[PDB]
Amino acid sequence: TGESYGESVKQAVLLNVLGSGEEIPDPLSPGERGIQAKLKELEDEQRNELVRLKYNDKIKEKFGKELEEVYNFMNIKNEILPRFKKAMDEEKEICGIEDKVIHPKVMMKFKIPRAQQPQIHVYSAPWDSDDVFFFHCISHHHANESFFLGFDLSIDLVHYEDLTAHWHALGAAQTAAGRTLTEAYREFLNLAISNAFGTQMHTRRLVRSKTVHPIYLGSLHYDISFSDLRGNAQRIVYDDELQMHILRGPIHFQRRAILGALKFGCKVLG
Amino acid sequence: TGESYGESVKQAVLLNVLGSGEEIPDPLSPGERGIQAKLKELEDEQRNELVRLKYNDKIKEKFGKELEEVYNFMNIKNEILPRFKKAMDEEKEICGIEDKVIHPKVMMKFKIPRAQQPQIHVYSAPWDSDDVFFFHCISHHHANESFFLGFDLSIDLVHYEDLTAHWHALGAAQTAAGRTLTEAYREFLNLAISNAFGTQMHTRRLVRSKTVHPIYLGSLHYDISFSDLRGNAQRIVYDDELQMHILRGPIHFQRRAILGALKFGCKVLG
Amino acid sequence: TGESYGESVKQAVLLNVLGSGEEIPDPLSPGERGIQAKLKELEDEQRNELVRLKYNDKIKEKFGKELEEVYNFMNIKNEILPRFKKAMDEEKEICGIEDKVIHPKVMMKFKIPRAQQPQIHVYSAPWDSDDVFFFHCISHHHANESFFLGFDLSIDLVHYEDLTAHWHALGAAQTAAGRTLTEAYREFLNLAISNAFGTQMHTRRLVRSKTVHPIYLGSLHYDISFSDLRGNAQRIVYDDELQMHILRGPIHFQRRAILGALKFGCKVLG
Repeated sequence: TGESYGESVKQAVLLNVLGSGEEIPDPLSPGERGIQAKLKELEDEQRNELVRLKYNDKIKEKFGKELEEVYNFMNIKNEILPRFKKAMDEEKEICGIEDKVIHPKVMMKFKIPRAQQPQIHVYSAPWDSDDVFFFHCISHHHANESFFLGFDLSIDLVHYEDLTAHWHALGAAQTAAGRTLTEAYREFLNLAISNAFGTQMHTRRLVRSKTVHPIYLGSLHYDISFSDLRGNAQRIVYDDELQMHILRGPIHFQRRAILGALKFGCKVLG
Repeated sequence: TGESYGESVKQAVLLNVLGSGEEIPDPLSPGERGIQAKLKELEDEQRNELVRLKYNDKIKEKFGKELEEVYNFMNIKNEILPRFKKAMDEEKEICGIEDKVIHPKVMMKFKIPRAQQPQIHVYSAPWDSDDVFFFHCISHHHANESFFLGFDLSIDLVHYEDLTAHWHALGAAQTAAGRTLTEAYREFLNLAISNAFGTQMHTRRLVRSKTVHPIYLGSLHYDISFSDLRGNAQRIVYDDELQMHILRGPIHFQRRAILGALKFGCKVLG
Repeated sequence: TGESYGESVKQAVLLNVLGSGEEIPDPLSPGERGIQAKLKELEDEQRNELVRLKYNDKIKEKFGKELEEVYNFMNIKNEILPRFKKAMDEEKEICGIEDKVIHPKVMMKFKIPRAQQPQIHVYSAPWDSDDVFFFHCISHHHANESFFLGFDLSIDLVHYEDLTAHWHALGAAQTAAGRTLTEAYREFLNLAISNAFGTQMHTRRLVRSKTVHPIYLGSLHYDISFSDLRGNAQRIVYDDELQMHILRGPIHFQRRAILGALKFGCKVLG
């Protein structure tokens, strides 16, 4: 095998990125996301309780030692009183766990602040949803920019279209002229139908799905600049090597890796 | 894309019902059921450990307070009595650490206790198993009422049949007459074959599965009166508005939505 | 209810084996492996933390009891001796929280150490990945023994081939004659292409799959003798009812059953 080292290193890195229990959930399935978010919450609060209780167990042992020293010294005073003072100091030190270390709340807004995080909406066609779907990503603090990123993993089709509304004058009236989600979606379906690897039932299902609305499946807001998301999308569309890596394998891994690439970019490989 | 109120809000509510990792496992996959059951076990045991942690924290704080008062007032009868009262209260609080609370678990079993909750058996065809499956639902406290609910998901096919048996006279003998599961399954398969939207290879697998007994994939016991289960089984095959949400989407989403709709009737959406 | 009760018992045993959410992950999707690993880690952590909670709460209870007894007496040796006993028990239990004995070596492996276990690499064909996939099992302490086991569950074929390299003499020179993994893969694909039960588009995908290297999905490992893995693989190939039980059902459950039966020859079936 002539390509079992240079691209195998990147395959190992990609596998490491995909393989986790609280990161990169499946986009088209609320169940996987609900499992992963709860695993995150459980591990987080279990770690919090274990560290808090370890320090409080230290102080409970100190208090027990102080009481035992008092009992063993009564039957002289400073041998127990300084232990009690140290116990008071360490109890005060350990009891402050309300907002001691929550740095990931305010320091994580270095890239984007809260309520400005980009909105990714996940849609899918209603008759071949496992294979064909798309994301509609909306920007904030411009309120007029968005984009559409569509996938058909049955045939390995990737499509990207911006959706920005510009002021236009039709006659002596005005309008917000820019490609709309519905016509971009129908354009994607039309581009998918006239393709040489059509199953002869895949195309019929695409045509049937053309006349009806797509199926909503949720939204995923992440801490990353919208322009960075646009850069990652354009990177996914054109890079042949990224398409070779993230667009091969089991369909579940396909969608997981595609979400990972959209979230991170080219940093997932190497 | 463009739907003002109805379909959008119904799909939203359905997503919130399906956005939890506790309820509505995928019936086809016992691995997901095991994952969800273990997650439930971890949740319950950690809330028990949390209440024990709180009570242990209070008793440790009381002991440390007594020690600190002794240390800072050594160089107390009203304090000795209050310390005993606090210790007795904390011992009473920690006495119920037996976790013997079954009333909240049985609070929904006011009229539907165990061994009376209807059982549901999940079955699947051997060949196109991901798309075609069915439920055999058996009731208790009657031992005569049962039904069959079969979904072929790829073709959008739903079948409901009533397997209630009753006494019958056959010549000078008697029997328990009524529709039975085997012929119900065979008739459902026959109806599935004759749909016009086949695949000329799906039909081959389907008829090949017609000569093999179905595959048992587990049983489920839920806190629902069998009258409600029958009502939901009729509603899922009747209400096309319900089906347009439950029966449309990715397959893994679809089976969970079907189970949820059968469980809560029309409460999954709206 | 079907044909036999022994068959139903075997199926129930298999479903109980796969019922657990902590064992036998899906060999193709690393996300399931990550979720299962985090579940197992959380369960063991909660066991250890529950032990620690019991220890600390009982120690605090004993300390409070001794303090209350001393306070009541002040208003003999029983209070002094029990406090020393509690201190000794607490010290013994806290100092036993290392678990660094050589028993930990057998507490996880218990059969064979590191650099002595076989590793099973998982690959899948690039295009119809969720159906066709193979295991490359390479052992240790021989460095010249290995085997190949491939599955195509769309047309239901399983193939096995050893890749052992024996010393061979050709001319007046020597070579290490065995089987090339690429030859094994390509022969398997040639076997799959010429099956009469063809989809006429699956074959158009297999022929394309021939001329591209497969994707490396990971390398799992279980502490089992390599000869045992060979015997279990040849059991998967050359057994009838094992194939009828493992290779029929939903794809996810099928693959989980395949991995479980590779781990466990017939003990998985019961």
